[PDB]
Amino acid sequence: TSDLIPAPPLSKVPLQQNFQDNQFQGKWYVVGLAGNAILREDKDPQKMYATIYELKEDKSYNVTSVLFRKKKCDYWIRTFVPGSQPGEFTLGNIKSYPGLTSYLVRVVSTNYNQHAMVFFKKVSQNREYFKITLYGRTKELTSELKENFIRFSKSLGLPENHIVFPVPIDQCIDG
Ligand SMILES: O=C(N[C@@H](CO)C(=O)O)c1cccc(O)c1O
Ligand SMILES: O=C(O)c1cccc(O)c1O
Ligand SMILES: O=C(O)c1cccc(O)c1O
Ligand code: NA
Repeated sequence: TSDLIPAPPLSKVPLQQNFQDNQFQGKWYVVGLAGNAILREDKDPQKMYATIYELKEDKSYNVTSVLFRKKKCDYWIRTFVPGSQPGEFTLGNIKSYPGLTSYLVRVVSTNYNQHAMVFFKKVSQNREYFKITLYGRTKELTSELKENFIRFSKSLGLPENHIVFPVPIDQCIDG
């Protein structure tokens, strides 16, 4: 059994105009996490992790997430293949992910040098998951940018306790 808030129609998820894939390269800090499978948990509040976007020759991203767990750095690697329009992506080598039938990425907004919002949607074991990452070039962002991320997360149907801001750490995500 699993109950999920439904994934929003793509109509409610903006696309960043004139997406410069080269300027989106590099390290982003996950300053905000929201989604139908994300839950606030004050026992072990979630530690901040980072995701690095590196373009290849074929303009796909090698996407490496690095995070700190069990006293070690875990490295989660996958490829984002360019999608229907610039700033939109799909997951490469989907068959290597057991249960995974669908994966969409959409860069909602960014200024490239400070902040970014990315929308993800996946269907795994037939369950439709979606999430929104508040990307920060640094570990801290303005309260306006954070409130806008709360604003946008709610516009897609998520309640407050499904919107989390991971606490900054220094292990692994530097550098
Ligand atoms: O909600 C997600 N994942 C949770 C459970 O699958 C998680 O926290 O791992 C989730 C949703 C869209 C895309 C993803 O990469 C993703 O991990
Ligand atoms: O499980 C996670 O926390 C996670 C981290 C980075 C990237 C992902 O897709 C994840 O599901
Ligand atoms: O949990 C996973 O293994 C997973 C698989 C495919 C894509 C993801 O984002 C994942 O977190
Ligand atoms: Na991420």
